[PDB]
Formats: sequence, structure tokens, C-alpha cells
Amino acid sequence: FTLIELMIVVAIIGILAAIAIPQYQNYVARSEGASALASVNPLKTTVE
Amino acid sequence: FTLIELMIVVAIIGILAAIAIPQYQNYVARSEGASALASVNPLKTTVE
Repeated sequence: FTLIELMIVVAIIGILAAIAIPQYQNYVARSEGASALASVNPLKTTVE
Repeated sequence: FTLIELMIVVAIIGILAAIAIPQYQNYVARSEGASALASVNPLKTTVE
């Protein structure tokens, strides 16, 4: 009778369907690069 | 970014470099003294 309780649980393991968003790391990368420009931009203005 | 607009303006305040000509008042004084002789000179000539 427990087999059916597991049927959902087999499903539950299954359904997760948005896990590995790697290039999350790559909008993170864009954030890190543009926001790496944020670090320097008033120093343009400072040299000048 | 406005800091640089002010850099010129700090300069502009600075550059003025011929302001206090006091003894302007003293060539004025020479004018006033010699030209004070101008007032009387035909009155030499008038007494005489």
C-alpha cells in the first residue's frame, strides 16, 4: 500500500525543472563587469 | 562632473591681476595738482 505514497515521491523527485541556471553566473558576470565599471567611473572623473 | 566646470570658475576668480591700482589716484593727484595750476594760470596774467 505504501507503493503509491512512493509514486508521488518518485514524481516529487522528478518535477524540479529549473535547477541548473549556470548563466545565471553569466548575468552575474555582466553585473560583475558593468558593476566593475561602476568602481572606476568617478576615477575617470578624478584623473581628469 | 560639475567639479571641472568649477575648476575653470575657481581659476576665473583667480586670474584677475591688475585690480588695485591705487596710485592711479596719485596720477589723478598729479592731474589734480597740475590741472589745479591750470585753474589759476591766466590769473597770474590777470593780476599782472
